[PDB]
Amino acid sequence: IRWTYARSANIYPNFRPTPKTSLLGALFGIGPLFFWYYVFKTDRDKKEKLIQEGKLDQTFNISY
Amino acid sequence: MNPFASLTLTTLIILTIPIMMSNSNIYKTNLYPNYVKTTVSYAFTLSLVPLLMFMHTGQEMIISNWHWMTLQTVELSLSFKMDYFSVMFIPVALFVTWSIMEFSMWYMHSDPFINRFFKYLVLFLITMMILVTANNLFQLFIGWEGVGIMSFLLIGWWHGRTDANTAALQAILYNRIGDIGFVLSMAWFLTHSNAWDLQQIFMLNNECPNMPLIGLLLAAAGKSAQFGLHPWLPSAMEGPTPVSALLHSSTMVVAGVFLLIRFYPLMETNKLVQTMTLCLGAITTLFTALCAITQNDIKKIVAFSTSSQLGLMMVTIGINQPHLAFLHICMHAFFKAMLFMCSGSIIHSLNDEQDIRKMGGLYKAMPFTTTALIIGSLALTGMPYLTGFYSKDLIIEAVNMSYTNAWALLMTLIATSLTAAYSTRIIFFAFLGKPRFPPLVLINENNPLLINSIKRLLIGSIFAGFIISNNIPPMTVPNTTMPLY
Amino acid sequence: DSWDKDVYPEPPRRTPAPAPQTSLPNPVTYLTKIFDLLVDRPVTLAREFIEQQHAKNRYYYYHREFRRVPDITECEEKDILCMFEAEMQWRRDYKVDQEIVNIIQERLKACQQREGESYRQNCAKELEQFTQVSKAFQDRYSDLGAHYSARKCLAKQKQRMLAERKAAKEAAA
Amino acid sequence: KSASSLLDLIWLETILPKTTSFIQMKMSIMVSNQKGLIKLYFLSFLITIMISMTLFNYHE
Amino acid sequence: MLKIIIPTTMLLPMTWMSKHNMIWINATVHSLLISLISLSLLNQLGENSLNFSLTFFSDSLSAPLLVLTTWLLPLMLMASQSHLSKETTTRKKLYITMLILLQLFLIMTFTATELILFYILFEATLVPTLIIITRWGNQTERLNAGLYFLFYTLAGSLPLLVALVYIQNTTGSLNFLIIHYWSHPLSNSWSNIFMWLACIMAFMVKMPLYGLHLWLPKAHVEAPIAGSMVLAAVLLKLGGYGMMRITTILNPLTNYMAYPFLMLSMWGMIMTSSICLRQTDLKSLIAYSSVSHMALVIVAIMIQTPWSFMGATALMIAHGLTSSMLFCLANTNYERVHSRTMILARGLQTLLPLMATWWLMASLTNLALPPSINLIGELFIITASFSWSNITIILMGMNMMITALYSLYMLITTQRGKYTHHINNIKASFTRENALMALHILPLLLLTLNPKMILGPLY
Amino acid sequence: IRLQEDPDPEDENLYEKNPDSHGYDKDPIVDLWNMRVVFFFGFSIVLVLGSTFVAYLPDYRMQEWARREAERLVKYREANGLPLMESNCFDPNKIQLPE
Amino acid sequence: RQWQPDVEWAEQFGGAVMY
Amino acid sequence: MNVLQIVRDHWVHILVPVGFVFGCYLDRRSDEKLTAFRNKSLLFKRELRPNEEVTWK
Amino acid sequence: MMSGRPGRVPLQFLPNEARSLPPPKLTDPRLVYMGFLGYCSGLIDNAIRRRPVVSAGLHRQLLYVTSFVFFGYYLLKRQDYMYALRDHDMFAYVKSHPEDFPEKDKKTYGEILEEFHPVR
Amino acid sequence: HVTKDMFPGPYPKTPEERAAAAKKYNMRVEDYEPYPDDGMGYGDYPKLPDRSQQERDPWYDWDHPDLRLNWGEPIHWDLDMYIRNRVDTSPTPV
Amino acid sequence: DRRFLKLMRFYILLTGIPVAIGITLVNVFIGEAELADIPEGYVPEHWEYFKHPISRWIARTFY
Repeated sequence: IRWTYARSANIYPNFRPTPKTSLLGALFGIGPLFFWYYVFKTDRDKKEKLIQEGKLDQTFNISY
Repeated sequence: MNPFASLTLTTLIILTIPIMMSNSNIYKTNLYPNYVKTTVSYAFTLSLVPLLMFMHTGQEMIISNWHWMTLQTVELSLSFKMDYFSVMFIPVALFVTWSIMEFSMWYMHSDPFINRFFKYLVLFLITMMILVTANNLFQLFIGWEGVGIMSFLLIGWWHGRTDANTAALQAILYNRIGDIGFVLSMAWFLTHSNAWDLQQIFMLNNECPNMPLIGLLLAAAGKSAQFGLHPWLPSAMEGPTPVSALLHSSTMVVAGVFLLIRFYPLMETNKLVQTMTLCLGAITTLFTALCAITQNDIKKIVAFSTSSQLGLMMVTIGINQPHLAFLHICMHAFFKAMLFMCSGSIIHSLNDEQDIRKMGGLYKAMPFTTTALIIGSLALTGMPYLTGFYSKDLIIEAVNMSYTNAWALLMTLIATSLTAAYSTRIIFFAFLGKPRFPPLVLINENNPLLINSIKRLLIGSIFAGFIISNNIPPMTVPNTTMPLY
Repeated sequence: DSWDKDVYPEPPRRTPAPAPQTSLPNPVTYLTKIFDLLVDRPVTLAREFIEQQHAKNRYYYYHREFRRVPDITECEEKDILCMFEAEMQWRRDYKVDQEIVNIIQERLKACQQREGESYRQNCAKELEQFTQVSKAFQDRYSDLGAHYSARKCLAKQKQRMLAERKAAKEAAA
Repeated sequence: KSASSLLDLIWLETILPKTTSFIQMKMSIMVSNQKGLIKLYFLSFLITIMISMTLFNYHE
Repeated sequence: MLKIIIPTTMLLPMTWMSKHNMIWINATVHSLLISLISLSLLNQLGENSLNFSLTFFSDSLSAPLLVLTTWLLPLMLMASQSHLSKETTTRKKLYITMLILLQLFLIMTFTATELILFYILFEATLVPTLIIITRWGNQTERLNAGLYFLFYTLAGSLPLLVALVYIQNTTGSLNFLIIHYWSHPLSNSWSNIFMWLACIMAFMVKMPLYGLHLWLPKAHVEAPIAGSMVLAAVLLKLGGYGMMRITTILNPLTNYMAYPFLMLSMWGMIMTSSICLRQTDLKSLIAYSSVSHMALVIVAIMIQTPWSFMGATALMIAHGLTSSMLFCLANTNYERVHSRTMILARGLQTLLPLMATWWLMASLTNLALPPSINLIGELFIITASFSWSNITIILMGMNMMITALYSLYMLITTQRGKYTHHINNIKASFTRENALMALHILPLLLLTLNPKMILGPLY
Repeated sequence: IRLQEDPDPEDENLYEKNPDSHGYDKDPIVDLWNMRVVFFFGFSIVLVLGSTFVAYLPDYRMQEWARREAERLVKYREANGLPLMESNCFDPNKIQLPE
Repeated sequence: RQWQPDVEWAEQFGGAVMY
Repeated sequence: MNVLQIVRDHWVHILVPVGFVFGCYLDRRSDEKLTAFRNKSLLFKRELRPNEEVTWK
Repeated sequence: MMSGRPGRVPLQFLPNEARSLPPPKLTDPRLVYMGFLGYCSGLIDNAIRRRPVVSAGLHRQLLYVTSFVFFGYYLLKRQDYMYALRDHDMFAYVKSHPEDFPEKDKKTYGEILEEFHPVR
Repeated sequence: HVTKDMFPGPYPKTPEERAAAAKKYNMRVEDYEPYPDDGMGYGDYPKLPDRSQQERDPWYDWDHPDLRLNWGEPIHWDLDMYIRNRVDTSPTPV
Repeated sequence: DRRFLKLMRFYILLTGIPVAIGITLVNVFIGEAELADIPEGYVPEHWEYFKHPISRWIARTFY
C-alpha cells in the first residue's frame, strides 16, 4: 500500500511545476490534440471542396 | 437441391447439440470425450454428403434465413455462404478435428477438465465452420473474433503457466491488430457497398477495393502469421499439443489466407496487393523457415513450417490463384496436422518433451511415428503423387510460370530447401539411433486409439492428396508445357 | 404463391437432365430419395396435420390502410397540426423507401448467385435498377443530419430545386 | 509518466479543481480577515460613498 | 406513464414501515414487478413518440433506459445485502429510500416532455447520489469524492439553466416535440456558439471527456458498492439523452463547433485507454474503461448521423450493463479481501471456479465481440465515423486495440495464474453474487437476440 | 490510548456459523425466502415471460406493416415502368420556385 | 467497517478560522 | 392461523398492486381530459358507427 | 406582472369578481399534494419530539393536513385569479392596440427558402 | 495498524530525511536514492533500478512465487511494468 | 455452485415449458393469419391488423 499511495495520491502533494514538467505536459497536452484536430479538419475540408462541385462519388454510399 | 439445402446446415446443428448438452450439466463428464468425438465423426460423415452432392451437380449455395436487423438499407440475416469453397473445405476440416479429438482423448487422459478441453475445441471449430460459410461480413467477423478469442483461451488453457497466458496475450494482440484491418474493411464496405453479403460486394464489381483489400490483407497478416504479425504463432503453440496441432497448425492460422480466398473476386481486381502478398508470403517463408533451421523444439519447427506454408497460399492468392490456395489449405489440413500429430506422439512418448536434443534413437522403438513423420516430411517438401504434389509443388511451378516478383520467386525455392532441411532435421535428430533419455523407456505408441487416429489422418496424407486433386472440377490455370529446368 | 415474380423476380429453372455415361448406379439420386422417404414424408404429414387444424379455425387480418394528408409544402408555417401530420406522412414514406430499396437489395443479392458466373451480364439490368435507386434515394433522402425532419427534407429538396434551376439558367445564361 | 500521474494526477486536477480552489483560498483570507476595528470599516464606507457619488457618478 | 411512476413513488412507505427484516424481500419483489410493468413500454408506435400526457412522454430512445433503471433497482438492492446487514434498521430503510428516490428521479427525467422539468430532475439525481456516496462510503477520500462529483456536475449544469430559460424566453416553449418541429437554424453568430456551449457543456460534464474526467475516477473508487454501479450505469446516460434531445436545436452550428470536443474524445478515448493499462486499483480500471466507452459514445453523438445515433443508443445500454457487471465483481473481491489493490490477489480461478467464468464473459462483453450488442453498438459508430472523416478508424482502431489489452490483463492478473499464498479467508462464492451477475449477463444476450428494441428511435 | 474505541470486528461469513446459508441474511428461513423471490421473477416471468413480451411485442414502427405495404407500391409503379423510388419525395409541382 | 473522522479530522477545523 | 397477526406483519405486499391499478385509472382519467380531436384525426376520420359512440376511451 | 391596477382594494385576499372563475376542484392535483404537504409537517413533528412518528397523536396530524389543505384552497383561487387577470387585460391591451400587434402573414413551407445544411 | 513513517511523504533533502525514507521503504540509506526532483510526485519513493522479475532466481523461496516477490519488501514504482508477464530486463545474448 | 446451477435451470424451465408448449400449441391450433381485403362496413379493431395470434393477444390486453 506504500506503492499504491505513491502511485495514486502521493503524486500531487510532492508535485512541483518544474520547467521540464510544464514543457512536456503542454507538449503532449496540445501536440496530439491540435495535430489530430488538424489532420481531421484537413480531410474534412478536402471532402468539402471535393463534393460541392461533385468530384467525390456518392453512388452506392447511400447508407451514410 | 433441397437435401443440399438441409444437410449442409444439419452438419452444423449436429455439432451445436453436444455443446448445449454440456450446458445441461446432466452429461457425464467422462462420457463427454467420446460424446463429442463421436459427434465430430458423424458431422464429418454428414459433411461428405453435401460434398458429393456438389461434386455431382457442381452447384454452390447461400442460405439467408430469418434476419436480425432491417436498418434502412441493411438487412443483416443469417447468411451462410456454403459455396464450392465452403462445402469442399469443411469435410476435411471436421475430419481433421475428429482425428485430433481422438488424438487428444489419448493424449489428454490425465486432466480433470478433459471434457472441458474437448468442448473447447468444439466451440472453436463451430465458429470456424460458421466463418467458413458466412456470406455477410458480420458473420465473417463473428467467426473471425470467435476463433480468435477461443484460440486465446485454448493457449491459455494452462492458466497456471505464466508463459501460457503471456503467449495468449501476444496472440490476441496480433490477431486483434489484424482485426483492426478487418474493422477498416467492414467499415469501408458498410459505407460504400452498405451491405455485408460477400456475394453482394462481388456483384457490385467494385474494381477499386484499395482500402478493402488493404484491410483484408492486414487482417490476414494478423490471423495468418506474416512478417510483423507472425510471432503470435511462435507464441501460440505454447498451449497443449492438441490445440497446437489443430488450431496452431492448419485450422485458424489459415483463417487469414482463407478470408482472402473468400474475398478473391475483389482481390484479383487489384494487382499491387498481389505483389505485396507475394512479398509477405515470401518473407514469412524466409523468417520462420530459417528460424526452424536451428530450433531445439519439435513443436516450434513444425509451427514455422505451418506459418511458411500459409504464406505460401498467400503467394498463391497473390499470383491470382485463389482455388489453388484453396486446394492447398484443403490438403494442408491433412498433412500439416498429420506431422503435428507425429510431434505430439513423440512428445507424449518421449517424457513429455519436445526438444530435438535428448532423443532415444526412436525409430527402433517409435516405428509407426517414424514412418508417419518421414512421409509427412516428404509431403511438405512436395512428394510426387502425395499431398505435396498437388500442393507447394503446384504452387512452385505456378509461381515459376506466372509473372511473379523475382525475389519472391527465388525466395520460395529457398523456402522449399529449408522445408526439406528442418523436416529432415527432426528425422536425423529424433530417430537418429543414439539413445538419450531417462533410464525408464517410455517411447511406445501402444495405445490402440492413438494408432487409430494417427492412421486415420495418415491415410488422408497418403491418399487424400490425390483423392481430391483430379476429382474436383477444372478450376485452376492448366499450364501443361513449360521449360524443363 | 404469396409472393410474385413482379416484385420478387426469379429466373426460369433449367436442369441438365443427368444421363450418366457409366453403368455405375447414380448415388446422389438414391440418397435423395432415401432422405425423402425417412425425413421428407414424416414432416410432410405433420404439416398436413397442421394445415388441416389451421383450416379448422381460420382468422383473417387486413392491410392497415392510411390516407394522404397535407404535406410540408402545403403545410402552413407555425401550424403545428399539419406540421405533425406531414411529419408522420413523410417519415412513413421514408420507411417505404427504405423497404423498397431493401427489396431491390435482396433482388440483386439473390440474382448474383442465381445467375452464376454470368451474374455480371444478367443482373446488370438489376444492377441498372440499383444504380438508379440509390442516386434518387440520395436525392429524396440523404445527409439529413440525425434529426431528419419533413421540414429538413423539404429544405434538402429546396437545395435540389435551386441547384437544378441554377444549372438550367446557367445553360441558358 | 504521461497518461497517468503527469496528466491525470498532476495537470488536469491542477488546472480546473486545484487552481480555482487556490483562488478561493487566496481570496477568502483577504476578504474575511478584518480585525474588527470600526475605523477602517467606516473609511471603507467613506471611499465607497464617493465612488458611488462622483467617481462612477451613479446619478449621472 | 403514471402506470410505472406511481408504483415507484408509493412503494416508498412499504420499505419505510415494513418489518425490520422483510424490507429487503419486499423491496426486491416489488422492484422486479415494477420492472415487469416497465418492459411493457418497449412498444413504440411508428415514428411517433409514445405520448402519455402534457408532461410525460416516451419513445424508442427512452424505453431501453427506463426499463434499464427498473431492472437495475433490484440489482444494487440485493447487492446491498452483504454490505448493509450490520447497520441499523432505520438506516437500512433510509438507504432503500435513497435508492428508490434515485430510481424515481431517473424515470422522471427520461419521460420528461418539457426541457426545464427534465433539467430539474436532471439535477435532482445528485442529492441521492451525493448522500449515498458521502454517508455510506468506506474510506476517507469519499468526502473529497462527493465534493468533486457535486461541484463538477453543478458547474456544468448552471450554464444550461441560464441557456434553457433564455430559450424559453426567445423561442416560446421548451417542450421537446415543438422545439424539434419548430426548430430553426442556429446561425454562426458570436452569441450562438456560447448558446451551444451552454446547452452542451452541462451534459459533457457528466459524460467524462478527456481533461474533465476526475470526478468519476475519484468517486466510483470509494462509492458504496450499490451506489457505484448506479453512477457508472445510468447518470452518465441521462446526459446522453440530454444530447440526444438538445441537438435538434444546436444545428447547423454543431457542424464545425463540435470539432474541439470531438477530437478531445477520440484522442481522449485513447488516453483513458492508454491510462487503462496501468492501474493500481481494479475499480479505477473499470472507471477508466468506462470513460473510454463514454468518449466513444460522445463522438457517436457529435457526428449527427443516424448510424452514429444507433451505435450510441446501443452503447449507453451495453456500456452501463458491462460497467456495472465488472463493478459487482470488484465489490465481491474487495469484500472478500477488504482491499482494492490490483495485483493483491491473482489466480482466483483456482479458488472460485464459476466466479472467474463470470469474469470471463464480463471481460468478453467489455471487449465488444460479436454478436453481442456491445460489438454492434461499437460497429455502428465505426461505420458512421468512417463515413464522417475517413481516417477516424485509426484512432478508434487504437481503442479497439487497447480495450482487450487491459480487459484480459485484468483476467490474467486476477483470475489466472495462482492465488497469493498469504490470503486464506477467501471462502466459496456465495449464491448472492453469482446470481446477481447471472441476472446481469443473461439478459445482456437476451436483448442482444432482439436488438430492435434498443437499436434506436430512428429505426 | 488516544481514544476509547471498539476494535475492528471480524467479518463473519454466514456459512461458518450457518452452513447451507446463502449470503442473504442471518436467519436461514428468510435466506430461503429471499432465494425463492430472487430466483422468482428475477429469473422467472420478468426474465422469460418478459423475453416473450419483448419478442412478441406488437408491430415495431410498423416495419412488419411497412414491408407488406411496399411491394404493392412497387408493383403498381412497375406496371407503368416508373421505378420503385423517386428523385423527389415531396412534389415539385405543388411547391413554388422562388424567383 | 468504514472509516470515520479521526480526532485529527475534527481538529483541522478547530482553531476559530479553519482556512 | 392468526390472520390478524399475518396482516399486521404481512400487509405491505398489497399496497404496491393497488398503486399500479391506480396509475392505470389515472392514465384513463388523463385520456378523458385530452379528447380535443375526438375523431378529428386526419388519417382516422373513420365514420362513427351507429352502434358505438366513441372512437377510443 | 401589477400592484398599480385600477380598482385594486388593498389587503383583500379574494376579490368579488374572482367568483366568476371556476373554483378549484376539491380533487385538484395541486390541492391534494398540498394536503400531502400537510402530512410531511405532521410526520416531522413527531420526529422532532422523538414521538412515535407513524401514529403519535393523530389529532395533531388532522389539523396539520386540514389547515394546510384549506389555506391551499384559498391560495389556488387567488392563484387562478391573478393568472386570469394577467390573461384578461392581456387581450384587452391587444385588442385596444391593433397597431402594436400586426397580423403576421402566414406562408407555407413551399414559399419559404430555408437552406438545408449537409450534416456530414 | 498504521503510522506515518510508512506512508510515502515528502521528498528527502537531508541525510536524516534519507534515513527516514530508507526506513519508510525498508531498504538501507546508502543504496537509497529517490527519482530526480523534476516534479513527477516522486517524493521519497526510491529510484529502484529498472530490472524485471525474470532476472531473479526462480528457485528462491519467494513469498510471492508468481512474480518472485517477497513478503514486505520495497518494490519499484513500475513493478507491474517489469513483471514476468510484461516486459523483462533479462539479458539477451549480445 | 452446483446447487446454484440446479436452481437456475429448475426455475428457468419451471415457467419455461409452460410458455413454450403454449406458443407451440397456438402455432398448432390456430397458427398464423391469412391476408384479407377491404372490410366492408366492419372496422378492424386495433389488434386485427396483426399476424401472430399471441402478438394479437398482447395488443388485446395491454395496448
